[PDB]
Amino acid sequence: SVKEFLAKAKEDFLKKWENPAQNTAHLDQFERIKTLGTGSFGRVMLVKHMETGNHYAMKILDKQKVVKLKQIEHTLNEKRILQAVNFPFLVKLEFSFKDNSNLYMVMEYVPGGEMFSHLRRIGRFSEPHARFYAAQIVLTFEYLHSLDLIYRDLKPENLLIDQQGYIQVTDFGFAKRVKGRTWTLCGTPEYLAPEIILSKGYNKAVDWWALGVLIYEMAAGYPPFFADQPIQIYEKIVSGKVRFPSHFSSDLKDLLRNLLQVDLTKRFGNLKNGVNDIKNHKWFATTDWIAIYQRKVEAPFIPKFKGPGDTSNFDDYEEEEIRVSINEKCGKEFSEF
Amino acid sequence: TTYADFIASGRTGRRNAIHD
Ligand SMILES: O=S(=O)(NC[C@@H]1C[C@@H](OCc2ccc(Cl)cc2)CN1)c1cccc2cnccc12
Repeated sequence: SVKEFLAKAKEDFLKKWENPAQNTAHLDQFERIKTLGTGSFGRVMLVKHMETGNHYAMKILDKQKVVKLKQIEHTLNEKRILQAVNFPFLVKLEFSFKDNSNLYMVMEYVPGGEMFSHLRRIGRFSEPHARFYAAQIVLTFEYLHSLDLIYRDLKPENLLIDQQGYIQVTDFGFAKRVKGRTWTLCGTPEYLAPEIILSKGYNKAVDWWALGVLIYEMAAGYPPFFADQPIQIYEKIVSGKVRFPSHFSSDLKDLLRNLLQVDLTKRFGNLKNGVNDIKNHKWFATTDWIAIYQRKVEAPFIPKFKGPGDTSNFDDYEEEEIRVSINEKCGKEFSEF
Repeated sequence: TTYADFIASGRTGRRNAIHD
């Protein structure tokens, strides 16, 4: 039973949420290998844990940059939520700690690369291929939303393909535990629901709108609303006229009209029947929800794996020395990390 | 084509997060 599985998941989550793991490793326990990704106030590196020989992805956030960008609370959210969750399609946090300069979150290394990379290269995914990925997101959001979590940054750049061809969601930087409404303007322009753009209070329905954007992008090869500059993107989103490629199936277009729905009383995911409106839609009729969860479905695409620690499925980024100051920076701000 | 318009756009690379 789903309700029973979700109630026990909540019990597990709540214990960790109320008593977060803290200071479970140290920087000197890892060898830093290569940069896998970069952001505004940090980077993620491939590292090897010397005691086990396991490879991990280490997210290193500069405390001073976090503060400058007013992402303190968001970063505390990210670590507190990530250490508490447990789901097959969420990248697992293994360790966290901090030093004088930086915050560190050490996570499972997912060697197949970002969905983004494969999607751009290949161009688009077939509807069955897209449906396979989409089902995993639907179940992940079912899980997260049940814990009163909104994710708030669904995009192909945050979805990693594992050695079995299944998705792992990463980056909980905008994730938040909220009952009822919140107001922060955040996300990625192409994926923002109209409520967010219009500065209304919003809720978990913004994740379901974002799923619509992801499915469209996977199946079309480009998102439903794009332009050279974000303001032009926002104009397109708030007008809400979506045009579908002629190759989209009838079922696909109907699902997307119900996800990309400006009207919150009509948006799938947000109605009295909840996620079951999505799970029971015609486009998902061939999806065995149980088998997806269990990883028993054969994946449409399996990534090339050259060995442990291989980064061939990732782009190259400029490397920069990790500096640890001899003075503690921003101690009070990150006390609970 | 819409594909052509996308590929010619400045938003085919990794898209950064926005916040207020
Ligand atoms: O950094 S990754 O390579 N891929 C996801 C990121 C997100 C988005 O960039 C924004 C970003 C990047 C780094 C940081 Cl600190 C902030 C924002 C697209 N690249 C990555 C992150 C976390 C865990 C990983 C596990 N295995 C492989 C790659 C991983």
